[PDB]
Amino acid sequence: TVHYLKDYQTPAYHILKTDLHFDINEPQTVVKSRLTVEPQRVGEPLVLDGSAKLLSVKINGAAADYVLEGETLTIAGVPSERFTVEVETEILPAENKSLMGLYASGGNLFTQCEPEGFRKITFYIDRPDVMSKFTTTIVADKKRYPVLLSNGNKIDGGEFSDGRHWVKWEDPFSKPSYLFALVAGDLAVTEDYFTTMSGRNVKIEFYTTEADKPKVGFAVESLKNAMKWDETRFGLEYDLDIFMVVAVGDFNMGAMENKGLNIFNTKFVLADSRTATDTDFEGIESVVGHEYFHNWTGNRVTCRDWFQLSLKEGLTVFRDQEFSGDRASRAVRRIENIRLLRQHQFPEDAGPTAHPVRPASYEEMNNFYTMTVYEKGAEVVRMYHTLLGEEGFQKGMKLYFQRHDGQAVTCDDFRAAMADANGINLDQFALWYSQAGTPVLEAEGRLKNNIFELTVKQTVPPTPDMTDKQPMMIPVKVGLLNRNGEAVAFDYQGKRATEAVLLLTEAEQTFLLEGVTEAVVPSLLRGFSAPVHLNYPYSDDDLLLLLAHDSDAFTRWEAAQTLYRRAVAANLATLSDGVELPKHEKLLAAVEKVISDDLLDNAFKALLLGVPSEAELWDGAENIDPLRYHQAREALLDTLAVHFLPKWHELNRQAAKQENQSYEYSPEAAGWRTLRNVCRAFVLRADPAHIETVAEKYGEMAQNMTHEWGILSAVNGNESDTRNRLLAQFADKFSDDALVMDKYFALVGSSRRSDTLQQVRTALQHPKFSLENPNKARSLIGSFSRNVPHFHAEDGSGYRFIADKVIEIDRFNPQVAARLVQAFNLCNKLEPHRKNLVKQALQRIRAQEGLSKDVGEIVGKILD
Ligand SMILES: [Zn+2]
Repeated sequence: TVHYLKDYQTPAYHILKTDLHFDINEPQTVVKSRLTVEPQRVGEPLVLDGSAKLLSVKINGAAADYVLEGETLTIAGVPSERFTVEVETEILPAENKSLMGLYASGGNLFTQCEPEGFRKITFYIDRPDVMSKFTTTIVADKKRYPVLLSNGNKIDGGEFSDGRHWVKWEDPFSKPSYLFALVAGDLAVTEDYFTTMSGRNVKIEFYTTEADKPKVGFAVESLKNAMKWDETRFGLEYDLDIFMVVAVGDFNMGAMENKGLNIFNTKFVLADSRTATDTDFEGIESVVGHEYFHNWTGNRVTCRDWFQLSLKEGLTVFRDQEFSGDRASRAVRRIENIRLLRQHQFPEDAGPTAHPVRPASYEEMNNFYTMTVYEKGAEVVRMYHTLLGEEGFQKGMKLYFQRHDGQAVTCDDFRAAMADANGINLDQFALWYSQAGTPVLEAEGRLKNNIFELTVKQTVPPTPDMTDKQPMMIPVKVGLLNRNGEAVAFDYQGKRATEAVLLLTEAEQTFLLEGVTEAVVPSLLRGFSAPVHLNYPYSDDDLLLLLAHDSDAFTRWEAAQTLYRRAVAANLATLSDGVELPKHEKLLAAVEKVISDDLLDNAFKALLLGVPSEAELWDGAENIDPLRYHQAREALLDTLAVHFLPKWHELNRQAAKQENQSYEYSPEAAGWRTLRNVCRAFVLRADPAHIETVAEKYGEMAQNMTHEWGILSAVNGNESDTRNRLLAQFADKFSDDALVMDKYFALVGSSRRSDTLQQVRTALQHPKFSLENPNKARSLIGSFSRNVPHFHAEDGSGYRFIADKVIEIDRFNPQVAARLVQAFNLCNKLEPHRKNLVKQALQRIRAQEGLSKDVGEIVGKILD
């Protein structure tokens, strides 16, 4: 079974009111629904999705005539006018290892419903264009489950004489079933509040374990920031007087925006400086913001169908990005998002699972919570902002809400709202949603006369879903530098400025930048104005100039990225020839300039000193030997490490001074620590023996987790026994903190040491490891699958190990398994020896009886 966007049809039935009663016992939970159903197409059979154990079904208080086959319950004889359906289901939440539906975690109960987990609770029209008003009653043992939560306002509750108690929750906003949530547990609460701009207090409650409560303060501060920001930046106010956040350690996603009752992975909720890195704090601030931003972009306006996922995800990611950039370090953060997209989304678009931002089909919708839908989705939203500017973007947002508040709509609708509010034609912009693959821009420039003439071609490769790719609407932001690197003004079109957005809409166009009175090197795709590959013929000196003198963060960073890539290309050549490594004189000059430049933002400096990953390096290659790319990248890194050894120590010391013993999170102190950790990595590459000095002063240096993490990352590939000793000590020190234990397993899995496979196999049996925990599985096994020299070992050991775990995990958590199996996505592009072994691994996975639809869809994309 495949679902096709072209087959969309409005539902035959609407659900007006959904009344739910939960009776929680050991081990069984019994769910009783009362659905108020309104016929849209009278006389059609009523079709309900559901997979929980079915105990009874009634239409109007009388047992229904029905058939249940697979996960579809059908009632043929339904009234022609409003009627009720009552379903009784029974759940065993402690047996739910999929972490979808109602499930146990740490002795408490939690739900995850998006996209299709609610049908695992009760039989329902489980699709997002069906919106209903939910009221939830919950009965449970008071001592075991003192905390009983669902969406909305708590309107009643009481006690029973037998030790049980109940609550009743009313969510007055119509919602799709994927936004339902329930929590039952023995949990601690942290209370705070926000007062909206119209003067309404909103009580804030974060629920955690009793032990995790001291780590929740930063998330609370982040939420309040997010709430104020949505008001100041978007004019958006919260709509209830209560907002709850519940942390859970067993969770497949990062977090979930269920109305007024968000449920979060602990990793995006808990921090203190002793146990969490600066990046962890940054993540909490983004995701806390993200989920709150969904209250409007996803909840108040939702998705007509799951093909439209990016309507809420692309828009909400853009929102969280803008929130984080407005907080601090806009340019550095933009670069980080760009780097992420290029390192993870670009390979997706170049591979067998590539898809449009709005897919035309899917077998399993869990497989589409993807870098493309989220991050490329955000780049697509950002292009509206680039084309329209802030005021125009905000006009679009206002009309979007005016038109669609209370509706389940499509990407077309958001486009139309942006188009209409600004009096502009964005018909061609629709191809950003329907065409997969990364566009390639072929660029050439000429200064003839006083005119700089930039010619630009575009194509987009076929992808497995679609061969035909038409020209797209691509904004190219540009500037021009003279031979001393300063800004050169130009005319276009009628305006005299130092920067312009060139709107490419045709297969090929020439842009005339007129009135140019000096020799120029152009700066192109400024701010990463469109998510594309751009090829302009730059010389090494052109790149050095851009890197030294350009006013744009992205274009400066891109020039360094290009220099590193050419260096690695030059290493690949000499290593293939069996000759000495290249000298890299110009690159080393450029890097010296960066190390020694004190006008550079610390965190921006750190990015400029980062070398593109192996996947970036083999982008566009065939017959890839991943170990040859690894060796070449490693060589470059070691050359940089050794060449500038005493200068890495010096930068390290300069950063230490400037951090000034300010160990708590702040974006300012974080910038210096980021730089410090880059220097640490280089130092330990050049002088592995420095590990014993580090070990001797470890306590002294371990002033927060950013430092411990940065030290341990720096020494992680070191073949000294001291590296194993430091890891063991870390595990012992933080044995009681599950989120720090995640870091430990990530270090185990990610190590470039020769013995990583056997240490990973030992780690499977560590008392703190749990295969059934998504954070643990990803930390250990996920990191191994990404560990280039080990995953792609020539003997196939890495492929067999990962396939073994995809098989084993898929027996309880298809979502974790389907993500993990994508480590094999490079298959077709590998050299023949490895390719053969990968295809064997995937065939073996395919041969498993009972293989999930999730993993089967991916394997089929890679294999067939
Ligand atoms: Zn989201």
